[PDB]
Amino acid sequence: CGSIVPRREWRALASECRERLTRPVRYVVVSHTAGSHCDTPASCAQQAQNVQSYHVRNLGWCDVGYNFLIGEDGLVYEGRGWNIKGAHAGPTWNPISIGISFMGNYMNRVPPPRALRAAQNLLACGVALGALRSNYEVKGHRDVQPTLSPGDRLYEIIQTWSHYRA
Amino acid sequence: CGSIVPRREWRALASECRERLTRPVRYVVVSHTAGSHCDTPASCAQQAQNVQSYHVRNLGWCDVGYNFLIGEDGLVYEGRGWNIKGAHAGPTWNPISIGISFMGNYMNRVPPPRALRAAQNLLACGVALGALRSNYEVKGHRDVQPTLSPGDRLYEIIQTWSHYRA
Ligand SMILES: [Cl-]
Repeated sequence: CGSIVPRREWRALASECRERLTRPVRYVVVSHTAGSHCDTPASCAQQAQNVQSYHVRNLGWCDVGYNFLIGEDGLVYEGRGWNIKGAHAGPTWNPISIGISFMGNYMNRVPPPRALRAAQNLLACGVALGALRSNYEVKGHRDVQPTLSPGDRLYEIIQTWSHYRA
Repeated sequence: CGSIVPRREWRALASECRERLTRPVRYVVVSHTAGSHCDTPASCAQQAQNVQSYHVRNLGWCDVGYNFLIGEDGLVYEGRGWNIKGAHAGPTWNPISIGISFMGNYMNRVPPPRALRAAQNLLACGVALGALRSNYEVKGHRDVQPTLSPGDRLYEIIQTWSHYRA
């Protein structure tokens, strides 16, 4: 639908998450992982594994906190997906939003156009299959939480999206 | 609809092609390039460049022969696009079909799943866009010309596709 790398394909741990999103979801929060960057399918599968591993092993979460991840390889990586409440924007925003995270620190870098396309494609695919509302609003992670996520450069770009609302 | 690496991004020569297809197109013909494979955006852009180079510079065509190329990087590379007649299946099929080529040789190799997902998603976007019929039919290159394209491993795969008609 949006050429999503399925969890099994990036060697993900089984989720234990039970809490469900009330589709059709109104909000999208854009974060960065503030993790390593990756620009090949091989490297970006490993980074998704690395991110999930911190969340599950270290923070003791039911799964990677993000609904989806974006690599500089220009592929979307399935996280908790369309139906399961995320852990990415704190308790107010988690239950009423889909969290997508660009894999990297984008304070002093931009994602490549292909990473940006993958995210816009993902969200359309969201609306297409009825997971996101037609009129969904995109928010920066820093617009709902005290953080520099998604990074100054990435935040500047998402500000220009037709669906962005400060 | 969907994510596609635009011509400018893989540094395509300007097309000189003028003949248009009639929407909606009924047939998709799946080929392999029988060339080098690539599994990173950087290598797959270069490879799209190399295929265009052979077609334009050596064969004397107006553009890369295919409507779209599939990389093992999991990205779709824009060729002639949805509206412009290609040069991939000969004078009887070129006027009535969309030509998509997997970059590589699939005689012994199967394309990775992300290359296969990129291909199927592209076709759904063609239907979404009105470029392809809802009831479009998928052909192997070898079903419409005397060739080994799209290679035995890939051919075996596209025969499993819901829209595949020998
Ligand atoms: Cl938790």
